[PDB]
Amino acid sequence: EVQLVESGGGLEQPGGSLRLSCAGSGFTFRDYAMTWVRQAPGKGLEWVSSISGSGGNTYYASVKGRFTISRDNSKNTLYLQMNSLRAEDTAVYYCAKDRGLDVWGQGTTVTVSSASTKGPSVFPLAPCESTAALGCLVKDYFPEPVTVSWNSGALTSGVHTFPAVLQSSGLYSLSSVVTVPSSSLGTKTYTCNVDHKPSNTKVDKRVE
Amino acid sequence: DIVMTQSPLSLPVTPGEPASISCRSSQSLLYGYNYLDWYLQKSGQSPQLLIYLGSNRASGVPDRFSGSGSGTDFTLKISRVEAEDVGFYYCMQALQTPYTFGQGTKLEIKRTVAAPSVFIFPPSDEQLKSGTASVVCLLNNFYPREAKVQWKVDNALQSGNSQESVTEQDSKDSTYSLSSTLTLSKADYEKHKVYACEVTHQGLSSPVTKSFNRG
Repeated sequence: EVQLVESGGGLEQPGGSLRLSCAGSGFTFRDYAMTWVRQAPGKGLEWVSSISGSGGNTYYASVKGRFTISRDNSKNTLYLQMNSLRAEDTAVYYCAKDRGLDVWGQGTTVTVSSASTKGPSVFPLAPCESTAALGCLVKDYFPEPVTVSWNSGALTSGVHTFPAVLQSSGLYSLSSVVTVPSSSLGTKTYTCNVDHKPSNTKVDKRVE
Repeated sequence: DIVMTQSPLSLPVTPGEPASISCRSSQSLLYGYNYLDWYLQKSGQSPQLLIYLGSNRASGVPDRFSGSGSGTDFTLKISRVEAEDVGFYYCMQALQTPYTFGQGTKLEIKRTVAAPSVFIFPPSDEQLKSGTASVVCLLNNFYPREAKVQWKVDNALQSGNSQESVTEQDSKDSTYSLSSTLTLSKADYEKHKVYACEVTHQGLSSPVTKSFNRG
């Protein structure tokens, strides 16, 4: 099971710095070139950097003297030191196994902004005939992303977690909803599990 | 850098029909070794390898996808499209640093007309306490994507005080869903009684209204 797990994304002001890590499992890490690809909100894919198997050779896009790619084979970990951050650096950054890009990490989000971290408020959405809807409104947070599951991941059918919208305030809001049989409404539990890592905010809200 | 020109930019397809996507590079990528890959990215997921080195399929990619081409001209074909194929497809040259990608092709699935189910949510007491009222309308599982939401407050038509978000096309049933939030101050919320969301959609013979009454 080849796997890349990323972390180290988050929010920083322009001119600040961030460190990304990407941990490999289930292959010989040392044998492979490794690559960073980024995708800016609502844009396509853009190559950032590569490093050879030994870390002997490095390659860079606009990032030239701001970013440093490195690897520590002893931990099976790839790195992207990101200094002198700019607005255009805002993106989801993926790790990928190279010399196609056959295995990709899950991504880690990097936001560069004047704005500060704010954790969301979570509010229930509930009716004031065969199918009913319920939801959670996840309001006023920054930056992206937030994660929403239902019933700790046991409810996936009929769930829709909508794209967040930027409010005029400069904070995001999103809703997550599920439709369910009306007949179950008295006896079953529906709980939204919200996570906003940048603010270390987690909430489990049973919606009645 | 090598410019990767990809077309079409949008690709509406009904399941069971074929689809083709072309990629044209500004320099030859034949190093029989053409350094051109094909990637797919489904909503909310990482990119995944479909084809590498022009024509070679990635581990679990099925028969119905193929890559062909040489030099500057490449084609991803899908011989029979499925609903789960919805997403964005990108070509990419790995001949030379900087790796460069096409603009991406959005594959959209065509299906039959489906009327939304519509639901309105009042603001929570929890929310009301802090001085704001979000009222939410949901249009669940509709096709096609064009839809009109009209908010009404004591029968006055609202504009400028709502926002809408739309899901990406579902990979099971090929529908969309939409959420619209009307934002009012608590003070305004408490002035009015009747809150309504009126929905117009192709699948609906006449607009559907859902409403509640603040008390």
